[PDB]
Amino acid sequence: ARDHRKIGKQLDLYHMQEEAPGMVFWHNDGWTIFRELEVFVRSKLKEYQYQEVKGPFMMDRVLWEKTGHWDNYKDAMFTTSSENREYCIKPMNCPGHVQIFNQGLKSYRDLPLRMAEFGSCHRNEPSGSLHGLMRVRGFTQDDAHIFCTEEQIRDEVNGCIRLVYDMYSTFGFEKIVVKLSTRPEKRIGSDEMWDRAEADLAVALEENNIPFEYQLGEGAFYGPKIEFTLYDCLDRAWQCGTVQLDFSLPSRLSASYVGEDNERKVPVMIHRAILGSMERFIGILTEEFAGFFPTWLAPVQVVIMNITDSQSEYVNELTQKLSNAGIRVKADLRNEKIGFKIREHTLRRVPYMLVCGDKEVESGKVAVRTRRGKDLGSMDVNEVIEKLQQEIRSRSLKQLEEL
Amino acid sequence: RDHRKIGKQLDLYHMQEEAPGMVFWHNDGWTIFRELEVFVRSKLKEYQYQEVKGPFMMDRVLWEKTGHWDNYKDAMFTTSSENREYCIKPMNCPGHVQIFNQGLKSYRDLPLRMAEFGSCHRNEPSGSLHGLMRVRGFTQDDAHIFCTEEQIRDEVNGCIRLVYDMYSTFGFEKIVVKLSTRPEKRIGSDEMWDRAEADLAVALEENNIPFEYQLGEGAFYGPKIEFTLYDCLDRAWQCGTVQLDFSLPSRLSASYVGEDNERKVPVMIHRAILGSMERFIGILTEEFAGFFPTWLAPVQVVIMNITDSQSEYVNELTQKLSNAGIRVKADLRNEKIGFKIREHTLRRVPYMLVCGDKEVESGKVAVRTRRGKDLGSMDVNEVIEKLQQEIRSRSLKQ
Ligand SMILES: C[C@@H](O)[C@H](N)C(=O)NS(=O)(=O)c1cccc(-c2ccc3n[nH]cc3c2)c1
Ligand SMILES: C[C@@H](O)[C@H](N)C(=O)NS(=O)(=O)c1cccc(-c2ccc3n[nH]cc3c2)c1
Ligand SMILES: [Zn+2]
Ligand SMILES: [Zn+2]
Repeated sequence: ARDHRKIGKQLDLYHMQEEAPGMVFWHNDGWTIFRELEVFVRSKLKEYQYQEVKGPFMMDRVLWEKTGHWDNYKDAMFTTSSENREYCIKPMNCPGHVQIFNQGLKSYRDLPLRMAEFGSCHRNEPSGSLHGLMRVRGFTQDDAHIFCTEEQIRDEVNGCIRLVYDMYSTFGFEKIVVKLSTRPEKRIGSDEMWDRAEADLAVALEENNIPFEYQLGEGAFYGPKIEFTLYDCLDRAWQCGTVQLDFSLPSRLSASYVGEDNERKVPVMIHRAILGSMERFIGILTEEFAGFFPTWLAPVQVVIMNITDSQSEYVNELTQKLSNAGIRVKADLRNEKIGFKIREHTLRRVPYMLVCGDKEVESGKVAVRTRRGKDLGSMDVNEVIEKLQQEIRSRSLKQLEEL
Repeated sequence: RDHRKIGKQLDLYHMQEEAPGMVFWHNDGWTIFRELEVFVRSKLKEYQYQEVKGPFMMDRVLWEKTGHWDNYKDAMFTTSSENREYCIKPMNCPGHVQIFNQGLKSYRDLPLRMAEFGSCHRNEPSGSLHGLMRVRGFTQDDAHIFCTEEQIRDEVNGCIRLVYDMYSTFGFEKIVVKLSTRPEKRIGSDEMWDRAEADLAVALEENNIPFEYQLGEGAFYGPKIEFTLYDCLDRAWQCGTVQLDFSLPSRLSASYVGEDNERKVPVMIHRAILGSMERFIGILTEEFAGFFPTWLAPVQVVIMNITDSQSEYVNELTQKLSNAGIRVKADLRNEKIGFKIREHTLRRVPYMLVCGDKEVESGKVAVRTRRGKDLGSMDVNEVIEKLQQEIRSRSLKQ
C-alpha cells in the first residue's frame, strides 16, 4: 500500500528511532514541507483575522487539576517535577490560551477574540499504537480557541466550517464526511449545558446543508465535537478537522469579560483544528501525491545541471538568480553524465530540471525537463522564473499545461 | 528601562507562578519572535545551512552516552513512559547527530551546516530566573557544523563573521568577547582541550578581535567563544557563542568516508548567533526602549478615523496596506482623536495615519510618528513605498 514511511526515507524527509518513540526527527527536506504548511495556515489566519500566540510547554499540575484534565487525561499526561512542584507537559493548548485571555480586562468589544497557535503538544500514547507520522506522542496542532458571546456562536462556528472546506480544497480534497460527537460517559458540565451545546452544533451543520451522522459518546469531556473526515485519491478515509463547543473550561479557569450592561460574563470557547496534527497531515499528503508534491510544497523545486566543467560558471549564475527570485533551487555540478544526474532528481521527484550545455551558455536560455518525463525544450530564464513564481503563488496542484 | 515593564505596556508576553521561567507569548510579542526567525532564515540561506527539527525528549540512555547524564543531571527535566526514562532536551546537538547518522556521509558532504530553532528546557534554580533574560524554557537559534580538521579555521571564521554581520543590523555598540576554557567537570583529554582552546584563540587573533579569558566556564564537551551583550543596568548576558567539540561525534558514533576511503569522525562546531530568542528579545526591548525598528514593530501602522463618516475609507486603506505586506490595524472607535493618538504612541506604533473628511476627498493621509513628529499630508502610494523600503532594508531609523 502507499506508505509515507517508505516514501519519506526515499525522499530523505524525516526518520524515527526507538530512542524517542512517536517523536519525529525532521530532516531538511521534510522540515521544508512543514514550514510551507505553516506559511499556508498563516495566510488563512490573516484572512480570517486570527491572533497567533505561543504558550509554554509545561505548567503546574494544579492548573491541570482545575481544568478537569487530571481526572480525564491523567494516564496520557507526561509529568516532570522541579523544587517540590509537579508540572504537566501540555497535551492541549487551550489552558494556555485562557491564561493569555485572563491577562488584563476584557470587554464585550474585544469579542470575538480568535487566538491561534501551532501548538506543540505531547500525550503518552501506548507504544503499540504508534505508527509513522500518523499516530505520534509529540504532535503539532494547527489549533485555535475562539472566545465569544452566546449570540456569536452561530457566526463563529460557521467561520470554522468555511475554513475547513476552504483549506482542504487547496490540497485537492473535495470529498468530506461529517459527524457529531455527543456526550461521553465521563464528562463535566450539566446535562442542560450538554443539551444546549449539541443543539448548537447540529443547527450550524443543518444551516450549512451539511449532512452528518452521530458519534455517540465520543465528544470531549468538556464539550461536543463536529469532526470532519476527508477521502484521498485512493478513497481512504482520514478524520482530520474538529470543531468543539465548550461551556465549561472558561468558568473553571475564571475567565470573564464585561458585557454591554457592564455585568460580568463568562465567555464561550470554540476549539478547532483543521489539519489536526501537522505531522499526520504531511504523512497523508506524502501518500496522496505518492511523493510528487505540488511545486509549492516540493522540498527542492528546481535543480540546474551542467553538461561538464565548461558550463559551471553559467549554472552558478542561474542558481543564484532563481534563488533571489525565491525558488528552492540547487546546482548539480558533479562529475557524472547528464543522464545519471537527471535520473537522480527524477527519482527525488524534483518538479523541474534545467539542462545547461554549450549552446545554452551562448543563447542565455535553459533546456527545461519535468519529473514526469516532459521535454519543455529551450526556455528563456525570465519566462522560467515568472511561470514558477505564478505556480507557487497560486499553490497550484498540477505542473505546466496538463489536464 | 526594564524589558519586563515594557513587555507589559506593549502587551508582548506574560509570566505566571504556575510556570516559572516559561513565557506566554501574546500576539504582539510572538510577532517579534517570528520576524527574528525570518531574519535568521535569510542570513543562513546565504551560508547554505540546512534547517531541521529534533524531538523534545530522548531516552536517558542517549543522554548517558553524550555525557549529559553525568555532567548535566540537576539541570535536566525528566519524565517516564512504560518504565523508560526520558530527558526533556537541554541542547539540540544530540538530535542533530542522530540526523547526521542517517545515510552514509563522505568528505564530499562536508562542511555540513545544520540549523534548528531548538526549544530546550533547563531546570534553572528558581532564584536565578529573571524576566526574559533567564528562563527555564528557551529557544536557541542553534546550529552544528560537521567538518574536517582542515576546515575548522574556515568554519569558525564563518561563524564569527555571521555574529558581527547580524549584530550590525541592530546596531549594538558594546559586544564583549570572552574565551571560556576547560571547566572542573568535563569530558575529553587535556590534549584535546589544549588543541581546542588554541584553535579558538588562534581564530580570534586571526580576525584581530580583542578578547579576555574567562577561565573554567566552558562547556563540559568543549571551549566557548562568548559574544556578550548588556542590559539597561549593564548586566552581562551571553548571546552569541561559538564552540569546538572533538568529543560528542565519537561518543555518538558519527563518521564519514574520507578522501582516502578510511572512516573518519567529523569535528563539530556548536554555535548560536542571537543565543536564546527570549534573552535576545529582552536585550532588544531594553536596547530600543520599546521603539522597535519598523521591520520588527508588532504593529507597523495604525489608521484612525475621526467619526463614523470616514470608516469606509479607513477600511479601504487598511486592506490596501495589508495587501502590500504592511502590519496595519484600523482604529474605528468612538473615541476622541487625542485619546487614539496617545494609546498608539504609548504602544510605540511607528506610524499613525489619521483620516478626516479632508483626507477622504483628497485621497491622501495625515501622517504622524510615535516620536510625535508631524509628517503632514502624504499620498497613499508614497507611504506604501516609504514603508516597504524601511521594512525590506530593515533600517534602524525613521
Ligand atoms: C482542537 C483542540 O483545540 C482541542 N483542545 C484538542 O486537542 N482536541 S483533540 O483532542 O480532539 C485533538 C485534535 C487534533 C489532534 C489531536 C491529536 C492528538 C494526539 C495525536 N497523536 N497523533 C496524532 C494526534 C492527534 C487531538
Ligand atoms: C551553541 C549550542 O549548540 C550549545 N550546545 C549550547 O547550548 N551552548 S550554551 O549552553 O552555552 C547556550 C547557548 C545559547 C543559549 C543558552 C541558554 C540556556 C539557558 C537559558 N535560560 N535563559 C536563557 C538561556 C540561554 C545556552
Ligand atoms: Zn482546545
Ligand atoms: Zn550544541
